Amino acid sequence: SFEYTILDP
Amino acid sequence: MYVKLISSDGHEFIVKREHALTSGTIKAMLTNEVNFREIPSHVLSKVCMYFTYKVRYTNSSTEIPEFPIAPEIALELLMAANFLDC
Amino acid sequence: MDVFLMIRRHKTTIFTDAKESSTVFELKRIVEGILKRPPDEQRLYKDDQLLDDGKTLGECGFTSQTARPQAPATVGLAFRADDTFEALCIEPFSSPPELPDVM
Amino acid sequence: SMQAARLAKALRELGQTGWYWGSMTVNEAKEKLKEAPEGTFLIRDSSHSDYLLTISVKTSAGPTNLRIEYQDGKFRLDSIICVKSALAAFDSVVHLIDYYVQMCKDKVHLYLTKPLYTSAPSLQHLCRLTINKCTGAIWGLPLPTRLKDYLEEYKFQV
Repeated sequence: SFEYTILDP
Repeated sequence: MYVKLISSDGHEFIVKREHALTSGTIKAMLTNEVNFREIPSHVLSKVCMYFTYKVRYTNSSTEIPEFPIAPEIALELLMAANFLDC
Repeated sequence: MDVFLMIRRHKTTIFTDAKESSTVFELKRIVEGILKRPPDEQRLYKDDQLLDDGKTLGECGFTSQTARPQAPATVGLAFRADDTFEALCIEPFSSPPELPDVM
Repeated sequence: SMQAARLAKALRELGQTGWYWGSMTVNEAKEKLKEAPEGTFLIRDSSHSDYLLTISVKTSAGPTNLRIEYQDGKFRLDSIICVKSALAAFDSVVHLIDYYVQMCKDKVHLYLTKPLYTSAPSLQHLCRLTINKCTGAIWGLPLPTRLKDYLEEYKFQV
């Protein structure tokens, strides 16, 4: 959610 | 309240009882004085350092620091830690 | 914050802790309950410098950021026999062997 | 070896690490990493149904969380839908963490340094970590085979 990260270029 | 741990080369290490009770082997052989015919002083001193490190950071909410182990001692320390079960 | 020390004399070594705001005299009282020697017969050293009973452990150089459990600070101890004080003698620990080829 | 056995071996090592915090919540991890140095990480159960584990890591901008996906018997970091989904995957989740820690040994992209232990681990396990950082040849070590068996159950450096 708000405190989560995904890996992106 | 205190116990005496004697290394193989004759060095006497005086530790707190509850700190030495970190090792199940020391607890098993308990008194007030225990000899170690196969653990030299430079290894038994580090083991006592681990005892204080273990008791201090058992249930504390502060971040646990790394326990430094030089590679020159890791092999001997691994054999002593397995013999002491800690 | 506590200070973690190694009180060493000859081949004896005492693992004990004290608060940084505690005095050297109270540290000698800790040695008294272990080695059965009153503080008047004790001389505590940091390396070669003698420590005064009034000064706090912080004033002697034993800060909490250095005398940690995983690496305690060493304090030399000398006893008084008969008339005079003995010289501070600390027997060194053993030495590790040569590492195997893989390391 | 079928996938279920492979996953079980991966989960047993997770319990041998000492930085597995179980059912830790998102905000509980925020407090344990609020003042930690940059790169400090831990692994915990994911409160999401589609994920098993989650990495909580402290960055320069504050603590964050990154879930770990388990698909086709391989662990991998959560990333975009197939845009960058062919990436580093391992049968062991500890291997996955150790892989990224060693990658940032030089000096968005994940930056891991030292783990946040739950409690002080055993002195035996602490020696194993120091030994694993020096050599990987257990046969060339002067140890009884009882300890050589111990060193094989955990061959990682973190």
